[PDB]
Amino acid sequence: AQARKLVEQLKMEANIDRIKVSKAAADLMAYCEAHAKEDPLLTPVPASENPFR
Amino acid sequence: GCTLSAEDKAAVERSKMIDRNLREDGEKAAREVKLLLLGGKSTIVKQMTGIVETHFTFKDLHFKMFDVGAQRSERKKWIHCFEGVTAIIFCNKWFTDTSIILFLNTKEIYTHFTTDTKNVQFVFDAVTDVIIKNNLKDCGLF
Amino acid sequence: DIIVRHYNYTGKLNKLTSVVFILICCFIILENIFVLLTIWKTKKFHRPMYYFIGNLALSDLLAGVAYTANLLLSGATTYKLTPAQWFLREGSMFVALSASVWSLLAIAIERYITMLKMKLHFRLFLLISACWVISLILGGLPIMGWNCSALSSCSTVLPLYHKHYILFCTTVFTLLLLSIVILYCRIYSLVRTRSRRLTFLALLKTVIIVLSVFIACWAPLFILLLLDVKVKTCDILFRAEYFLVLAVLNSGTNPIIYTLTNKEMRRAFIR
Amino acid sequence: VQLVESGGGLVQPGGSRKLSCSASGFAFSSFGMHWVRQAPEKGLEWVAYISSGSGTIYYADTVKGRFTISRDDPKNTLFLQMTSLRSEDTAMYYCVRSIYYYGSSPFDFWGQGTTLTVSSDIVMTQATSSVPVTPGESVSISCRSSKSLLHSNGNTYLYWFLQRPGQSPQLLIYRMSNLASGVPDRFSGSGSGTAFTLTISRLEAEDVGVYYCMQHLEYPLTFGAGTKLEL
Amino acid sequence: LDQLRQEAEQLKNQIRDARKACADATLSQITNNIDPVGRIQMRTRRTLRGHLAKIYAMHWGTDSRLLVSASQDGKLIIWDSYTTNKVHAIPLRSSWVMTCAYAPSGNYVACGGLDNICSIYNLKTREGNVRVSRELAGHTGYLSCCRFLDDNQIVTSSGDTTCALWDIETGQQTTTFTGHTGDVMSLSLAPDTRLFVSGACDASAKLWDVREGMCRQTFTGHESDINAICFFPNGNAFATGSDDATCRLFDLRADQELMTYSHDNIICGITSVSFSKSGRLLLAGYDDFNCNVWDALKADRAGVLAGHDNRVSCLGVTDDGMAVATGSWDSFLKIWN
Ligand SMILES: CCCCCCCCCCCCC/C=C/[C@@H](O)[C@@H](N)COP(=O)(O)O
Repeated sequence: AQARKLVEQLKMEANIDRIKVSKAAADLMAYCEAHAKEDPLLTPVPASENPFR
Repeated sequence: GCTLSAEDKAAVERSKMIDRNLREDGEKAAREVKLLLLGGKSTIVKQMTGIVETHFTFKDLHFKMFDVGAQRSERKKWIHCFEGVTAIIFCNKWFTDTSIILFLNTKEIYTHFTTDTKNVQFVFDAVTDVIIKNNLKDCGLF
Repeated sequence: DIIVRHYNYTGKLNKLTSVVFILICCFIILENIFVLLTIWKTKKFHRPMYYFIGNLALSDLLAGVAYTANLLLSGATTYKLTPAQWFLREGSMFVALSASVWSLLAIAIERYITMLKMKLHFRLFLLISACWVISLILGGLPIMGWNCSALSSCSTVLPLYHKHYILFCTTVFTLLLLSIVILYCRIYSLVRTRSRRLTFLALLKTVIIVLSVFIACWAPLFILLLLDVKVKTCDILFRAEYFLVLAVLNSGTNPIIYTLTNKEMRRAFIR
Repeated sequence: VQLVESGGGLVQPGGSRKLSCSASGFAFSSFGMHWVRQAPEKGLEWVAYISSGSGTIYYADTVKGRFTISRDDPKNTLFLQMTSLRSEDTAMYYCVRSIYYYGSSPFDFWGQGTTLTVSSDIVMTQATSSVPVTPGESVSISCRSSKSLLHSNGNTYLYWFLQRPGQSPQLLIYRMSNLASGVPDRFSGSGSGTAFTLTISRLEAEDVGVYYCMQHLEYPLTFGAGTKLEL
Repeated sequence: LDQLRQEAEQLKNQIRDARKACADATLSQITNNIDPVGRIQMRTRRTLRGHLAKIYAMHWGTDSRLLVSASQDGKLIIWDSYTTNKVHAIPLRSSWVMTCAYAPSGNYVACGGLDNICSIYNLKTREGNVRVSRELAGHTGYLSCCRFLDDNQIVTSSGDTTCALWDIETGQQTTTFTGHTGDVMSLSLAPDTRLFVSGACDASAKLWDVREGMCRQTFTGHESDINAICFFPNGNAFATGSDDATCRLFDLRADQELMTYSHDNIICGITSVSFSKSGRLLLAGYDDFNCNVWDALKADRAGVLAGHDNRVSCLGVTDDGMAVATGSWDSFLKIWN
């Protein structure tokens, strides 16, 4: 029965250690800012080292 | 390129040969025209799992006909990939401008009636027509 | 020194209309820059044909600006300075007119090739540069050895100039006219046959118009120049003020006859 | 993959002769070819080059004009023409397969060669002539470059080959850093500009012969004296 | 089944109540404290020419120097972007191709489309020329997307409304995935190659695991087809491009979607999306002929890759993230730095 499968899926989804939205938000922002020093299309580089000029 | 090294010349020559082959391939490609058969298609399929791609000729012009005679549902990537067709033979966001030739017994629609070699001749005429206007749209002459 | 003596030999030696003609030229410039800006800002109009249209607009703009400069240069000092300015004016007019005519015929060539029944499913820069270079060369010929020790062969409309290169240029202009008319009638024949035989057009209601405005804008000068070819005998040959302007007024209709026939150009021009 | 040479023999002084090569087992069209020479008692010496497409042909400074090279793709065949043979032409002659796109391995398949008997440039210097070795012992060889073969992009066109007794040379290292296919791991070697060193780890067996270092940075392609090992 | 439906509604209410206790705001509501990128200017650095039809997909090699792309002229091209050199050219089995993949080792490329077969080609062979290595058959509807897992496993999805995990040497399906009422359009390979996200023409997407053959979650909220999907290389997000004139970003642990990107001039759908190597420049193609370089943390600013005169099908960035390629219906690959 599709209803039984839906019940099982929703029970499995409920039985998950849900986090606060701010947790994943700060995680994403910290990942972005931690590697923010290396983004090539936002951090300038001398044009000699540029293989596409 | 006098600044290059010995092997860059060989790489450049290889890339240029690839370019030559691509150009010839596309030149021979760009002539063949396209007919989407849907369904007088009974004599059409014989006079000119999945869907059937077929290749034929007529009057020194090379035709490709695609048969989707089992597609009676809504098209998700059939109709998006079918933008590139020059005639839809019959027996949305995409086909509001495609000429629909129609057999019996903007979106211009013809009607023809048919030993019966006309089955082919008819559509051949439409081919020329469905091209000519397009080229006029290029030259501002219409 | 030849200026005064030849002008007396012809009797030509002895400004609101100039202002009006300057305004006309400025109007022509405004229309042509309107067309050029319109075909600059549409990302769908970067096929070679619109580049040909831009070439025509630029040629007509050059002709208009050069003739405006000629109008501003009017004065007594036209018989008080070195013939260099006279030759410059002459050559500028010849190069501008020839460039415009050859651009028109090049556009006709493009249209006739693209839809000919062999391309019915490179030459760009070749043709534009060929037209420009041929026009510039023809414009520079007189100061290379073709000019009047030939007081008999000196002309009337331009008194310090010879009398066969005029026949040459009239011949080439007539040739180009016939070429254009043949190309367009042949396109009409092709479309008419190939779209009528199949029993499923309103073409010529524009084609002849492109010819029409051309003829009325080109004949009146092309007649008077022929009337040039009897010292100080034909008095009408000294009133060109209202004649040559018609020729440069030919630049005033190309921003209409070549754009205002298709819906896309209309939409782009309006907004 | 097979290349078979032919057209070798003995010739009286004065005249001309021919060499040929037949290929089988690969797409012959996407490869350029080299002809290479070897003296009866000495090292190697490059002869000539023909390019994939036929638009480029290179000869050597020592016999230019006397030779020529050609290829025939319809039949997958390679040809060499030589004229006015002098005493300094008696040698073994090999054909080599080569390919150049971004990342390919050139000089990676050698033929079997044929005999021919007759009755400015960068300098590569091989360190020595012979070195005594014992099984299981680490080995090292070095050669020196009279110029900085390294380039502004990172390439360095020096090659390392090996010749076992009675056989053909076998590519070991291309562009002085990269191992070839079908070669054990125990070979290695590195260097810096103008000084390069091949290293062999745990000499086991079938590594007796002569080792060679070549450059490719510009034509002509020059060889060194060679370095043999005994065991 | 009244009791089952009632308990399902109770579980839904429990999920909503748990959602309300943690959901307060979004990224584009708190990340405003970061310095906006402002006006960014990009320019063509090369222009890769040679395709002679509509280009439908491109894909980078892992070295960040080689590129594979496919066009509807039935052709598959591998490029050197540094020197504009063409390295390889593969003529395909038929024209109606839709997807591309590259092998992260560099030895293989796999393509597919309407003919219900996924083809696999070997690059580095001893014969010195490419040949077809495998043809996976068994699907009935058209093939949408394909991404190598390694030299020995692949994953595809098709018009069958199903997905399939395949072993190349055996030639037979080793896992199958069912549960879609509409056609599936694309799917995205995770960085670690252990989870997949697949969107379908039912205004929904689903999360799949290869080793389990059973989905964990389904994502809904759009209004129309889903033509574009990709990841955020941290492995905790994925961005959807729909035909309702909107792009969204979906989170996995939040039980919702993260961001919404839309504008009024977009009266059309999203042809493609893609991410920046660091996570600060989202890229989107449209039917309005632009390529909007959206920002991610601010949902308001933008740049443009102006220079295309037709529809932008596909766009992707390298692994070192120093260049960007776009392929379009104008038939030109454009390299941008
Ligand atoms: C280079 C070949 C030219 C052939 C082209 C044919 C049409 C162009 C002819 C020029 C018509 C303008 C006439 C006036 C020119 C000015 O220098 C006036 N100031 C002359 O004054 P005046 O003393 O004359 O009243």
